Amino acid sequence: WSPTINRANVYVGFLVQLDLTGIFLHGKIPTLKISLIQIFRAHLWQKIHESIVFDICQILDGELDVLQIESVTKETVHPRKSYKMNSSAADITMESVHEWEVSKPSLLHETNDSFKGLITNKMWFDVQLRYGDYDSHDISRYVRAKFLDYTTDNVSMYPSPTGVMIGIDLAYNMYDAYGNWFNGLKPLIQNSMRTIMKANPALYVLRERIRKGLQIYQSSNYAELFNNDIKLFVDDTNVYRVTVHKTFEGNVATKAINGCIFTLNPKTGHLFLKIIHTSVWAGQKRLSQLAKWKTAEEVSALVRSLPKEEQPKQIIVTRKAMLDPLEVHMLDFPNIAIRPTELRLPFSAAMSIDKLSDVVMKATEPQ
Amino acid sequence: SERKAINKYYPPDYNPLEAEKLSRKMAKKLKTMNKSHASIRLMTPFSMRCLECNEYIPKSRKFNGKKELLKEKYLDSIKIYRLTISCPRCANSIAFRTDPGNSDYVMEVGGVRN
Amino acid sequence: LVDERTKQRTAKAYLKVSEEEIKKFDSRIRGILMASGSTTFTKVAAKWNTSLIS
Amino acid sequence: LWPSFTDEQWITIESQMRDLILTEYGRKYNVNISALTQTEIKDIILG
Amino acid sequence: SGDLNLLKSWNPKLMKNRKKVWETEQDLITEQQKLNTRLKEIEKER
Amino acid sequence: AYDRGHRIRREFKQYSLERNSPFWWTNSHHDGKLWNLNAYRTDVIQALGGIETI
RNA sequence: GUAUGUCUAAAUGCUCUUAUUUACUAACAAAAU
RNA sequence: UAAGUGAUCUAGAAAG
Ligand SMILES: [Mg+2]
Repeated sequence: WSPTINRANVYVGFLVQLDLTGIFLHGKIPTLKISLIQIFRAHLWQKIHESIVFDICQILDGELDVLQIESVTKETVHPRKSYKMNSSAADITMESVHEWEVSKPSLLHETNDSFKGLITNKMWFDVQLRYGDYDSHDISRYVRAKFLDYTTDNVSMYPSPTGVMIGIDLAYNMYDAYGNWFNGLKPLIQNSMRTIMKANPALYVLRERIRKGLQIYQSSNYAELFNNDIKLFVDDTNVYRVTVHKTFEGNVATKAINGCIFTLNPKTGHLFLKIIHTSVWAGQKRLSQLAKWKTAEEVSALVRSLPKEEQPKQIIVTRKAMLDPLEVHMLDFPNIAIRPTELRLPFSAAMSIDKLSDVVMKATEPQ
Repeated sequence: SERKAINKYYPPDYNPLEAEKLSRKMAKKLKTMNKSHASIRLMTPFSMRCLECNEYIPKSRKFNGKKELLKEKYLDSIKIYRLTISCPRCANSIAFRTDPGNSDYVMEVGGVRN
Repeated sequence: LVDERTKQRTAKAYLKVSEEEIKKFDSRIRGILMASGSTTFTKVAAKWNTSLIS
Repeated sequence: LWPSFTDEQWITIESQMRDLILTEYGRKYNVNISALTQTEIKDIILG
Repeated sequence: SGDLNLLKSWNPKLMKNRKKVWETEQDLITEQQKLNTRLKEIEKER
Repeated sequence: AYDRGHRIRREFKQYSLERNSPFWWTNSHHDGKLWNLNAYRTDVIQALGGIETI
């Protein structure tokens, strides 16, 4: 009952901002604070925000030339910017190739638009986290308010006057954005947001923590694999691969290489081999975790691609800790079960096969 | 200043991740935190005799012990601990282990249960 | 109140919880409240329910 | 991805592979002897 | 209050710890059973 | 059927025990549940908007 | 309510692990149908 | 032939 117990419509609560988070407490409420801290342990809020920003950047990179984008600069903000609720700053500044004809300040879910109002060469994305609560749980409205406030007054450390304020209510899992848009951007943005909500690592972690706090919950079998029902072995061992080597000076250069996602149908022998490229791992951290997420995403994509007749029943996973992400990604497909296994299956030796290895080597993109 | 303090003051430049990293760097050097036999307050469940001076420390008697991790766990993923005590009269290091197979303790070259 | 012979509702009988019972109830409530600085909210609630149900 | 053998040839190859697997295992874990073929199934599949 | 140890993690007589232990045993036990049966089968075959 | 003089015994329980039964007056085994409150439980949620609101 | 007391001369960067905690404190409070 | 007007307590911080 945190979102009623702590809430904005308080009589006299001295609104302290909780430590290293964006979670206002209207007065000292006892156990609540502790719980919040537990949830948002190890600078979780910041991680979430940064993660979101990173995702956005990635999305932008993916769709550069489609929306006429010169460069997508992630600004070097002050660490606490995630949890400075009073002020704000442009997280992802965005240079244009040609001159954008942006709309008036409007919401992310608006069917009717007009792209003949304002013009601009530069834009910005702001990601604003908030912990919701029963009174002000509406996210869209909040974001609008923020936009009205920040953009207008004196200077809100935005390089351009026009931009967008993405906002994710962490306590209600609602998201909405508001600001200025150019033709074809908005739907894409919406889609991206949806994707993030479905599966961002940080967000997932947060959710898990919340669940924990609440205490909420939802060899012999080898011959069963080869019945008439369709299945898919999925390996993630060779997704993030590295080669290490000393230079003449002495520096050990840990160079990431092109990896694979071995997805084998044991019935038909269809190896749906997604080749992960070295450009995915550029300027990243918490890398193994990221890789798992990527793998999950790929799997989801594959599933989507497959029609209802050709879709699997049991997606089998080789490793133990490839379950959760996959599950998260496969909430769209609840009919498809995700199966673990005691078998340390040898699909990590996909790179031992020659042709496959060669293919992996000779890839200049995600393929 | 008050035990239920919501927010501790941070300097105006406090990159939290960076700070953490710094701390880590200065944790190997650190005296405390980089050691074993971290303290604890515990009552004695066994009710036993101190082997040197025969001091009959009874059940539930409170002591400032040292809890240390035993590397050799029970089974696989359930830890067991050495819990050091001193006898009141003579300063002999009594201790015991918590082997959870029987839901009870084991004496460790300190005293004897009776 | 009914006459058994004719089956007529021949008399009325109005009820009121005697003051002693009320007092007892109050005491019970107090008891529930007192000696409950800890207790899991839920336990307290349960106790109250029990009292109230009685 | 693989060489196109005849059936007998394929069988032979499989046998060889099995032998290799066994031998390597022996080298590694210094096991005395494989008890049966059904015990080796576990080794093959699961690892 | 009385017995302090009851409010400690390390205390095995604490119920949570006991539960955890049981869970560990249960999983491990199950695994053993699974393997044990296999072993028996192998023996029979031999 | 052989437990006779049971109500009286229950009543007199007050003097034997520290915390007594608050349902001395009845006894489930000889009387059956004289009340049932699942309906109430069902309806409280409804009153509070339904589940979604909660 | 997170006790306390004595004791005191004047290698460098690197990264990788997490859906946790060798976690600690008990001064505080203690019941059923 | 005439119903249905109004009365609305509260409200957190420390130490123990
Ligand atoms: Mg006092």
